[PDB]
Amino acid sequence: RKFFVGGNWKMNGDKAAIDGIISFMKTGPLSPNTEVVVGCPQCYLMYTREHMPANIGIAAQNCYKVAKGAFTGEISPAMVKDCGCEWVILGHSERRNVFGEPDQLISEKVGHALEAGLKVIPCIGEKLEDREGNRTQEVVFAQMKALLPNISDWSRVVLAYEPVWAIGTGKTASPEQAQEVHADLRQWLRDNVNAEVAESTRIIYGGSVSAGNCQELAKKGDIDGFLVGGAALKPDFVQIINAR
Amino acid sequence: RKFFVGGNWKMNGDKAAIDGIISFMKTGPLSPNTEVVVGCPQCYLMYTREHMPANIGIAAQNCYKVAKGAFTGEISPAMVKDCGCEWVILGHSERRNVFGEPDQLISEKVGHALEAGLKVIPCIGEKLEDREGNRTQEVVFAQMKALLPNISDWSRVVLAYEPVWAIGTGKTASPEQAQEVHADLRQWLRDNVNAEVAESTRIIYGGSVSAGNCQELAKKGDIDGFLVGGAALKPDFVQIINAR
Repeated sequence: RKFFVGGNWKMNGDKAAIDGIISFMKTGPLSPNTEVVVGCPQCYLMYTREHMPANIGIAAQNCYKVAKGAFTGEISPAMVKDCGCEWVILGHSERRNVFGEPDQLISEKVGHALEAGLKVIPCIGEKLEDREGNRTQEVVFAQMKALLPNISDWSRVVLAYEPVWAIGTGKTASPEQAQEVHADLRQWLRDNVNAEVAESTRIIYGGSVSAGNCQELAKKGDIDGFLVGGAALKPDFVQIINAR
Repeated sequence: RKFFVGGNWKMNGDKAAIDGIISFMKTGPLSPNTEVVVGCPQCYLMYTREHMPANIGIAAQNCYKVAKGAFTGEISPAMVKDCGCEWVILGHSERRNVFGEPDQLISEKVGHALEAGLKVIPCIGEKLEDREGNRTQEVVFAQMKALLPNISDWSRVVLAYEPVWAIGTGKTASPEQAQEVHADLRQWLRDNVNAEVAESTRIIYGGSVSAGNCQELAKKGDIDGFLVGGAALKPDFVQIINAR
């Protein structure tokens, strides 16, 4: 499984700041064994694709579940493609929790993004109350079951596991905690799909990943990379890309 | 009050289709006495601004309430400005009723858009049940009251009244239904702000405006323009810009 690092810029950037990230990502040096994608704000898809080296993929941070229609403020997968970009991040914690997007909607978006030809990073993960209530596994398995009916091409999926309590808080999951879930998810793929899919699908970890803690997480046998927020905006992002 | 016509493309378009809209807007003829704005999908702000003649304003179809932050999938007024665009549509029915945005949030959005120096089209409007139940006025007055604390510059606001029942359904409001609401809203401005703001603030009508019906609507004393959805995607739009 090729190591995979996504940088989620969330609601951060302007042309000048994006030039800056591009500049330090160019210089790197970036490991050629890491597959790298950056998720830029909805309004910078085209710009970021034009300016970023073709070896780095570009992701929209959200999209809707049909190609066009009466959805003021939304963009479709066809539009992401038209902007020259190949990826979309879907069901991010911030969309599930700040903006109330339910599992059903996320599944439908993932379905439509795949139909449209995009590669998708579906996001899953339990809340603090789930973690403390020893229901982490049941919660993430349920999120996976909700996505299953719409995952129509596993070769174009990279699953991101992000404990809600770990996002933006500095409270990153320990390598042991993350490895445990990733292994559960990988067997979930064997039991619900097949072994080929389980053995080839990247499962990445996100939740306060830093240059300081990334090596110890990457070591773990079922952690295939990272989804990175705050650290993606700074030059340290290079070390995370190079965590192996 | 200068006649104002906005075209809301919603989730429609790609570069080629936007090229087509621009081509027919260039041909015109467009009245110098109509202030025209188009609202494009989030990912086309920079592209539309670059190719659409600059006598035409560009609006974002949505934005969030802070300049940057942990809000995957959102864009800020600072980004809209960076993309070369001056307008944003806020509180559109489709955001209220498909994506459940509450009045408080919309008001905070308007507040921040104005602070960051954008021009804003706040949308208000009653549901069929409100209209049948004889409570249109109470509904649109509450909506205005919700906005009021955050309207920090009336000179950069155009209010859009769009009966929810009239959007995309072809069920256009009669010139009388629309005028009655517009006259009430204007009186609301006199009572809650002042006479100068009441006389100078554009109040525009939206909800299935066509080339066929725009003249009768435009003829009304308190109807200062339109917010146009479906008809904005077709050359028909020119005749609506010229409705007065």
